[PDB]
Amino acid sequence: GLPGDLFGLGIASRIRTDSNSTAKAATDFGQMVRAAPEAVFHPATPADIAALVRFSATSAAPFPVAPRGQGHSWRGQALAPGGVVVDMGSLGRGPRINVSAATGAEPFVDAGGEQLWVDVLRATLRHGLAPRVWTDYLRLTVGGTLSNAGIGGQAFRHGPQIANVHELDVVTGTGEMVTCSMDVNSDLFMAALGGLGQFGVITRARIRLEPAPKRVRWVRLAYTDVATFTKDQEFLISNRTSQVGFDYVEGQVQLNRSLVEGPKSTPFFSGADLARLAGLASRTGPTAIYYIEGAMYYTEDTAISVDKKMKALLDQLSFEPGFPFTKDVTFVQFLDRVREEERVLRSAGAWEVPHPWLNLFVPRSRILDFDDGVFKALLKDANPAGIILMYPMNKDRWDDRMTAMTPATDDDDNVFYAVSFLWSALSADDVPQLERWNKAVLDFCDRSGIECKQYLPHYTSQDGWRRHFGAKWSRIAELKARYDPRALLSPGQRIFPVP
Ligand SMILES: *Cc1cc2c(cc1C)nc1c(=O)[nH]c(=O)nc-1n2C[C@H](O)[C@H](O)[C@H](O)COP(=O)(O)OP(=O)(O)OC[C@H]1O[C@@H](n2cnc3c(N)ncnc32)[C@H](O)[C@@H]1O
Ligand SMILES: O=C(Nc1cc(Cl)cc(OC(F)(F)F)c1)Nc1ccccc1CCO
Repeated sequence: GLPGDLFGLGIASRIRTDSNSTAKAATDFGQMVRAAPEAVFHPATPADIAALVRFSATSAAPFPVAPRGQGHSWRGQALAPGGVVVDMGSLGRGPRINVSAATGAEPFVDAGGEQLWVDVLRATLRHGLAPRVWTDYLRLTVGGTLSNAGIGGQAFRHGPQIANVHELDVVTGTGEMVTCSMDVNSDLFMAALGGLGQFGVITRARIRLEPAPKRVRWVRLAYTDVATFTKDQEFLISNRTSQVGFDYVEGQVQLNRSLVEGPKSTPFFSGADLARLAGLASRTGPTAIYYIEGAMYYTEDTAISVDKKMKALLDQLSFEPGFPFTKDVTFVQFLDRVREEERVLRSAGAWEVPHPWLNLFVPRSRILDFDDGVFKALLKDANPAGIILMYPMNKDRWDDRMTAMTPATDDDDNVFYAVSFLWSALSADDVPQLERWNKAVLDFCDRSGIECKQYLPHYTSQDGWRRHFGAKWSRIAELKARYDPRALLSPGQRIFPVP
């Protein structure tokens, strides 16, 4: 398949063509798409990626090039059949994380694009520092999350991970190594952020830092009414200047059957907790439970002072009386909380299963209409494995000049919701039902005039991508022709056909 001259290059020592090597880059976390590449490239340095890209770009027979972080995508975005998958991890040979915390200067962290957020955290904490915004799962690459947005519970305050980047090193689709920021090569900087790897491979990111907390007072608050749940979530993300508030705000939608027929205990809830919650979800018939998940960061504060601060906050809210659930953990334990969920799922053989996940950004004015059609009609009697997340964010913390898409509204509403359908197929036979629900959610939004944006979008037609990028589409097409003229990069995204 690949050109013969590729195996004569200085970088050919980093090309792995064996069946066991290519099999490791043939599937992703979704476990639904199988597309083996011709080879896996294990670069020692970012200049090796530049050399591979340049060779393909100047070749008589250009081949697709796809970087692979942790393969934590589910629609074949990191797959390169007929081409080369770049195992980004190989760049992590030696020291790839540098913390700059010199007195009388703004602190930052330079991290390789291949570096895991868990490893960035470990390095910065040694200096009493940490990035401000986190994904829920830390075993994701810097380059992988920055090519999307990187959303989580702190984004309402500081914006997504793409709003917390000073600069990037990018290997373009021509093989050119470019350093970019708001002040130098700003077109590539804005394009790469949420750019789905279309304009180049991120090899370095300079990440914004803030003083690190030591501990976290972590709460889950139960609601039986979607209107009260959303008013409280919006209140929690709308008083950012007040000293009485959460550093992290998320939420969860638990369908009636998921509680009643669910596990005996979870890493957060005991047996007695789940028993009371099952009782609450069935007091006047079957209802879904909506949880607000809040986290309050602290450093040297005493246990009794934290109790008083949390009480002052909870005293403002309208959750079901007697239903606050509380944990007190280290900052690392809070940020790495999903690692414990993964451990439990892997023991049960419920982790390495298909994940036909769907992530939507829903306008706040339509959130109750969305709830009615999706949770109260479509899924009222459903019992999917996995979870459903729901929480609001602030548009004023997102830079709309970056590629990443958020919902557009006629009244410029600052609030939008992230609704994440993280349902798993315990058996590969459960996939068609989950995909039918995914399509039913999207069809419902279409019929109702609810103009959503998919987060981690996946379309197989240019009509889908033009609708997704909207006003930015023409600018995106222009930047693509400039930075990846041969459309070599991350073709698994399926945005651009090969010219
Ligand atoms: C599996 C998963 C994903 C996930 C999550 C929890 C789990 C269990 N929680 C998330 C969260 O709380 N917030 C959020 O914003 N995203 C969350 N995700 C999704 C995840 O961020 C993305 O899927 C992202 O792509 C990171 O994954 P990863 O490092 O594993 O990258 P990949 O799957 O291999 O590649 C995805 C696409 O990006 C391109 N890519 C990869 N690395 C680069 C670099 N360095 N530069 C440019 N493009 C890059 C791939 O080619 C592919 O198209
Ligand atoms: O995967 C996410 N969170 C998450 C949180 C928990 Cl407690 C468990 C979990 O399930 C599983 F199976 F253990 F991994 C996942 N989030 C996510 C995913 C994709 C895009 C955006 C997001 C941010 C939405 O908050």
